[PDB]
Amino acid sequence: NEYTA
Amino acid sequence: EEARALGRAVRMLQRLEEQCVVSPPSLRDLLPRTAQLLREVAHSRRAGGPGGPGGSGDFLLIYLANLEAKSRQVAALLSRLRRQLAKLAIIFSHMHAELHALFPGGKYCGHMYQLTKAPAHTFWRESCGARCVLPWAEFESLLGTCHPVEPGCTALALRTTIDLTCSGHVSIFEFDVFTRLFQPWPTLLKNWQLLAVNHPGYMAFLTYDEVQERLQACRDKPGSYIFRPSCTRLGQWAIGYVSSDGSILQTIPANKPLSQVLLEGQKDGFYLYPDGKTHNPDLT
Ligand SMILES: [Ca+2]
Repeated sequence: NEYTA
Repeated sequence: EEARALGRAVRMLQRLEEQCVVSPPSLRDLLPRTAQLLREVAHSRRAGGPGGPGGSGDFLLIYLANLEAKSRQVAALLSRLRRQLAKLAIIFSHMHAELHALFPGGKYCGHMYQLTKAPAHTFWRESCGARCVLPWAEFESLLGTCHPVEPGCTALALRTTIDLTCSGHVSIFEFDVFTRLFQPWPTLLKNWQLLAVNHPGYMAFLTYDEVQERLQACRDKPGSYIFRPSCTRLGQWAIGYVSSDGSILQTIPANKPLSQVLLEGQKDGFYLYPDGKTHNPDLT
Protein backbone atom coordinates (compact mmCIF):
# COMPACT_ATOMS: atom_id res chain seq x y z
CA ASN A 1 0.00 0.00 0.00
CA GLU A 2 1.14 3.59 -0.78
CA TYR A 3 2.21 5.52 2.33
CA THR A 4 3.71 8.92 1.66
CA ALA A 5 6.08 11.23 3.58
CA GLU B 1 -2.72 -33.72 20.74
CA GLU B 2 -0.44 -30.94 19.38
CA ALA B 3 0.68 -32.68 16.14
CA ARG B 4 -3.01 -33.55 15.40
CA ALA B 5 -3.95 -29.93 15.99
CA LEU B 6 -1.25 -28.65 13.61
CA GLY B 7 -2.35 -31.14 10.93
CA ARG B 8 -5.98 -30.03 11.28
CA ALA B 9 -5.07 -26.31 11.01
CA VAL B 10 -2.89 -26.87 7.93
CA ARG B 11 -5.76 -28.78 6.24
CA MET B 12 -8.31 -26.11 7.08
CA LEU B 13 -6.02 -23.45 5.59
CA GLN B 14 -5.57 -25.62 2.43
CA ARG B 15 -9.37 -25.83 2.08
CA LEU B 16 -9.73 -22.08 2.42
CA GLU B 17 -6.97 -21.41 -0.01
CA GLU B 18 -8.72 -23.62 -2.52
CA GLN B 19 -12.06 -21.93 -1.83
CA CYS B 20 -10.50 -18.49 -2.19
CA VAL B 21 -10.07 -19.00 -5.96
CA VAL B 22 -6.22 -7.77 -3.27
CA SER B 23 -3.87 -5.23 -1.53
CA PRO B 24 -2.67 -5.93 2.01
CA PRO B 25 -4.08 -7.59 4.05
CA SER B 26 -5.10 -10.29 1.57
CA LEU B 27 -6.37 -13.78 2.58
CA ARG B 28 -5.19 -15.20 -0.71
CA ASP B 29 -1.64 -14.25 0.32
CA LEU B 30 -1.96 -14.97 4.06
CA LEU B 31 -3.50 -18.43 3.93
CA PRO B 32 -0.64 -20.26 2.25
CA ARG B 33 1.92 -18.21 4.19
CA THR B 34 0.36 -19.26 7.50
CA ALA B 35 0.09 -22.91 6.44
CA GLN B 36 3.81 -22.95 5.46
CA LEU B 37 4.73 -21.53 8.89
CA LEU B 38 2.56 -24.16 10.64
CA ARG B 39 4.38 -26.90 8.78
CA GLU B 40 7.70 -25.40 10.01
CA VAL B 41 6.35 -25.43 13.55
CA ALA B 42 5.29 -29.05 13.24
CA HIS B 43 8.72 -30.22 12.14
CA SER B 44 10.37 -28.30 14.91
CA ARG B 45 8.02 -29.67 17.61
CA ARG B 46 8.96 -33.31 16.74
CA ALA B 47 12.57 -32.69 17.78
CA GLY B 48 10.53 -25.70 23.19
CA GLY B 49 11.40 -23.18 25.93
CA PRO B 50 10.32 -22.94 29.61
CA GLY B 51 7.47 -25.26 30.46
CA GLY B 52 4.12 -24.67 31.99
CA PRO B 53 1.20 -22.24 31.52
CA GLY B 54 1.88 -19.51 28.98
CA GLY B 55 4.67 -21.42 27.27
CA SER B 56 5.03 -22.67 23.66
CA GLY B 57 2.64 -25.61 23.96
CA ASP B 58 -0.06 -23.55 25.74
CA PHE B 59 0.34 -20.79 23.12
CA LEU B 60 -0.16 -23.26 20.25
CA LEU B 61 -3.23 -25.01 21.84
CA ILE B 62 -4.94 -21.60 22.09
CA TYR B 63 -3.66 -20.22 18.76
CA LEU B 64 -4.72 -23.27 16.75
CA ALA B 65 -8.18 -23.44 18.29
CA ASN B 66 -8.68 -19.75 17.45
CA LEU B 67 -7.20 -20.18 13.95
CA GLU B 68 -9.86 -22.98 13.41
CA ALA B 69 -12.73 -20.81 14.58
CA LYS B 70 -11.58 -17.96 12.37
CA SER B 71 -11.06 -20.31 9.38
CA ARG B 72 -14.65 -21.61 9.88
CA GLN B 73 -15.93 -18.01 9.78
CA VAL B 74 -14.16 -17.38 6.48
CA ALA B 75 -15.53 -20.69 5.03
CA ALA B 76 -19.05 -19.85 6.05
CA LEU B 77 -18.82 -16.59 4.03
CA LEU B 78 -17.51 -17.81 0.63
CA SER B 79 -20.82 -5.02 0.87
CA ARG B 80 -21.54 -6.83 4.13
CA LEU B 81 -19.43 -9.70 2.75
CA ARG B 82 -16.68 -7.25 1.71
CA ARG B 83 -16.49 -5.90 5.30
CA GLN B 84 -16.64 -9.32 6.99
CA LEU B 85 -13.85 -10.54 4.74
CA ALA B 86 -11.68 -7.41 5.31
CA LYS B 87 -12.05 -7.80 9.09
CA LEU B 88 -11.08 -11.48 8.84
CA ALA B 89 -8.12 -10.60 6.54
CA ILE B 90 -6.87 -8.21 9.27
CA ILE B 91 -7.33 -10.93 11.85
CA PHE B 92 -5.39 -13.46 9.72
CA SER B 93 -2.71 -10.83 9.06
CA HIS B 94 -2.38 -10.50 12.85
CA MET B 95 -2.38 -14.31 13.44
CA HIS B 96 0.30 -14.68 10.80
CA ALA B 97 2.44 -11.89 12.28
CA GLU B 98 2.10 -13.21 15.83
CA LEU B 99 3.14 -16.73 14.81
CA HIS B 100 6.07 -15.30 12.73
CA ALA B 101 7.12 -13.17 15.77
CA LEU B 102 7.02 -16.07 18.28
CA PHE B 103 7.96 -19.14 16.06
CA PRO B 104 10.05 -17.71 13.22
CA GLY B 105 11.25 -20.55 11.03
CA GLY B 106 9.01 -22.76 13.18
CA LYS B 107 11.33 -22.33 16.21
CA TYR B 108 9.85 -20.94 19.45
CA CYS B 109 11.36 -17.75 20.79
CA GLY B 110 8.55 -16.47 23.09
CA HIS B 111 10.78 -16.88 26.17
CA MET B 112 13.44 -14.59 24.58
CA TYR B 113 11.20 -12.11 22.73
CA GLN B 114 11.89 -8.41 23.57
CA LEU B 115 9.34 -5.65 23.43
CA THR B 116 10.06 -2.42 21.46
CA LYS B 117 9.49 -0.13 24.42
CA ALA B 118 11.83 -0.70 27.36
CA PRO B 119 9.41 0.11 30.23
CA ALA B 120 6.82 -2.29 28.70
CA HIS B 121 9.45 -4.95 28.23
CA THR B 122 10.35 -4.71 31.90
CA PHE B 123 6.72 -4.86 32.92
CA TRP B 124 6.08 -8.03 30.95
CA ARG B 125 9.12 -9.96 32.11
CA GLU B 126 8.71 -8.90 35.72
CA SER B 127 5.00 -9.66 35.78
CA CYS B 128 4.72 -12.64 33.41
CA GLY B 129 8.22 -14.10 33.52
CA ALA B 130 9.18 -16.37 30.58
CA ARG B 131 5.54 -16.75 29.46
CA CYS B 132 4.58 -15.54 25.95
CA VAL B 133 0.76 -15.54 26.44
CA LEU B 134 -1.90 -14.99 29.16
CA PRO B 135 -5.69 -15.28 29.19
CA TRP B 136 -7.34 -11.83 29.12
CA ALA B 137 -8.62 -12.04 32.66
CA GLU B 138 -5.19 -12.79 34.13
CA PHE B 139 -3.57 -10.13 31.92
CA GLU B 140 -6.11 -7.48 33.02
CA SER B 141 -5.30 -8.21 36.66
CA LEU B 142 -1.50 -8.15 36.01
CA LEU B 143 -1.59 -4.94 33.98
CA GLY B 144 -3.73 -3.54 36.89
CA THR B 145 -0.65 -3.59 39.20
CA CYS B 146 0.57 -0.55 37.16
CA HIS B 147 -2.25 0.61 34.89
CA PRO B 148 -5.74 -0.40 36.18
CA VAL B 149 -8.71 -0.12 33.90
CA GLU B 150 -12.30 0.40 34.99
CA PRO B 151 -14.28 -2.90 34.75
CA GLY B 152 -17.04 -2.96 32.24
CA CYS B 153 -17.32 -1.16 28.95
CA THR B 154 -13.91 0.50 29.38
CA ALA B 155 -12.04 -2.73 30.19
CA LEU B 156 -13.86 -4.47 27.33
CA ALA B 157 -12.92 -1.72 24.88
CA LEU B 158 -9.30 -2.15 26.06
CA ARG B 159 -9.56 -5.89 25.44
CA THR B 160 -10.84 -5.32 21.92
CA THR B 161 -7.89 -2.92 21.26
CA ILE B 162 -5.17 -5.27 22.61
CA ASP B 163 -6.46 -8.58 21.28
CA LEU B 164 -5.25 -8.41 17.64
CA THR B 165 -6.03 -12.08 16.95
CA CYS B 166 -9.47 -11.87 18.71
CA SER B 167 -8.35 -14.99 20.58
CA GLY B 168 -9.27 -13.92 24.14
CA HIS B 169 -5.63 -14.21 25.17
CA VAL B 170 -2.87 -11.58 25.08
CA SER B 171 0.53 -12.64 23.67
CA ILE B 172 3.73 -10.80 24.34
CA PHE B 173 3.61 -9.78 20.71
CA GLU B 174 0.15 -8.15 21.08
CA PHE B 175 1.34 -6.39 24.20
CA ASP B 176 4.38 -5.16 22.18
CA VAL B 177 2.12 -3.72 19.50
CA PHE B 178 -0.27 -2.11 22.06
CA THR B 179 2.49 -0.40 24.07
CA ARG B 180 4.13 0.97 20.86
CA LEU B 181 0.86 2.36 19.61
CA PHE B 182 -0.08 3.91 22.98
CA GLN B 183 3.28 5.06 24.29
CA PRO B 184 4.52 6.56 26.47
CA TRP B 185 4.31 3.95 29.21
CA PRO B 186 3.76 6.18 32.39
CA THR B 187 0.43 7.34 30.96
CA LEU B 188 -0.40 4.26 28.86
CA LEU B 189 -4.15 3.99 29.62
CA LYS B 190 -4.76 7.66 29.67
CA ASN B 191 -3.17 7.82 26.16
CA TRP B 192 -5.36 4.95 25.02
CA GLN B 193 -8.56 6.46 26.46
CA LEU B 194 -7.92 9.83 24.91
CA LEU B 195 -6.97 8.44 21.48
CA ALA B 196 -9.02 5.25 21.08
CA VAL B 197 -12.07 5.81 23.24
CA ASN B 198 -12.68 9.58 23.18
CA HIS B 199 -11.20 10.74 19.88
CA PRO B 200 -13.47 10.97 16.79
CA GLY B 201 -10.50 10.36 14.47
CA TYR B 202 -9.67 6.84 15.76
CA MET B 203 -10.84 3.85 13.60
CA ALA B 204 -10.20 0.27 14.69
CA PHE B 205 -9.75 -2.79 12.38
CA LEU B 206 -9.83 -0.92 9.05
CA THR B 207 -7.63 -1.67 6.05
CA TYR B 208 -5.80 0.87 3.90
CA ASP B 209 -8.50 0.60 1.20
CA GLU B 210 -11.31 1.01 3.76
CA VAL B 211 -9.87 4.31 5.03
CA GLN B 212 -9.30 5.47 1.42
CA GLU B 213 -13.03 4.79 0.84
CA ARG B 214 -14.27 6.21 4.14
CA LEU B 215 -12.43 9.52 3.77
CA GLN B 216 -13.93 10.10 0.29
CA ALA B 217 -17.01 11.24 2.27
CA CYS B 218 -14.86 14.27 3.39
CA ARG B 219 -12.83 14.87 0.17
CA ASP B 220 -14.35 18.40 -0.15
CA LYS B 221 -13.08 19.09 3.38
CA PRO B 222 -9.24 19.43 3.31
CA GLY B 223 -7.90 18.95 6.83
CA SER B 224 -10.18 15.93 7.56
CA TYR B 225 -8.22 12.96 8.93
CA ILE B 226 -8.57 9.49 10.58
CA PHE B 227 -5.94 7.33 12.23
CA ARG B 228 -5.82 3.55 12.62
CA PRO B 229 -3.13 0.94 13.27
CA SER B 230 -1.08 0.02 10.20
CA CYS B 231 -1.77 -3.57 9.08
CA THR B 232 1.65 -4.06 7.50
CA ARG B 233 3.87 -2.25 10.07
CA LEU B 234 2.27 -3.52 13.29
CA GLY B 235 2.81 -1.21 16.20
CA GLN B 236 2.81 1.94 14.02
CA TRP B 237 -0.06 4.23 13.15
CA ALA B 238 -1.35 5.08 9.73
CA ILE B 239 -2.88 8.57 9.42
CA GLY B 240 -5.21 9.20 6.40
CA TYR B 241 -5.97 12.79 5.62
CA VAL B 242 -7.54 14.97 2.92
CA SER B 243 -4.91 17.28 1.48
CA SER B 244 -5.43 20.84 0.21
CA ASP B 245 -6.44 19.59 -3.30
CA GLY B 246 -8.91 16.98 -2.07
CA SER B 247 -6.65 13.98 -2.54
CA ILE B 248 -6.72 11.22 0.20
CA LEU B 249 -3.17 10.40 1.40
CA GLN B 250 -1.94 8.09 4.14
CA THR B 251 1.30 8.46 6.07
CA ILE B 252 3.07 6.45 8.75
CA PRO B 253 4.52 8.99 11.13
CA ALA B 254 7.79 9.13 13.08
CA ASN B 255 8.21 6.67 16.01
CA LYS B 256 6.80 9.05 18.63
CA PRO B 257 3.70 9.39 20.83
CA LEU B 258 0.67 9.76 18.59
CA SER B 259 -0.49 12.64 20.66
CA GLN B 260 2.64 14.66 19.71
CA VAL B 261 2.20 13.76 16.06
CA LEU B 262 -1.51 14.86 16.13
CA LEU B 263 -0.68 18.08 18.05
CA GLU B 264 1.99 18.95 15.45
CA GLY B 265 -0.27 18.15 12.50
CA GLN B 266 -3.06 20.35 13.99
CA LYS B 267 -0.62 23.25 14.49
CA ASP B 268 0.67 22.81 10.93
CA GLY B 269 -2.91 22.81 9.57
CA PHE B 270 -3.04 19.20 8.25
CA TYR B 271 -5.05 17.26 10.86
CA LEU B 272 -7.95 19.57 11.64
CA TYR B 273 -11.29 17.76 11.32
CA PRO B 274 -11.26 14.27 12.86
CA ASP B 275 -13.36 11.89 10.64
CA GLY B 276 -14.43 15.15 9.01
CA LYS B 277 -16.17 16.37 12.20
CA THR B 278 -16.13 20.00 13.27
CA HIS B 279 -14.58 19.63 16.74
CA ASN B 280 -10.92 18.58 17.21
CA PRO B 281 -10.42 17.33 20.78
CA ASP B 282 -7.70 18.99 22.90
CA LEU B 283 -4.82 16.63 23.59
CA THR B 284 -2.97 18.63 26.29
CA1 LIG C 1 -4.93 -12.56 21.06
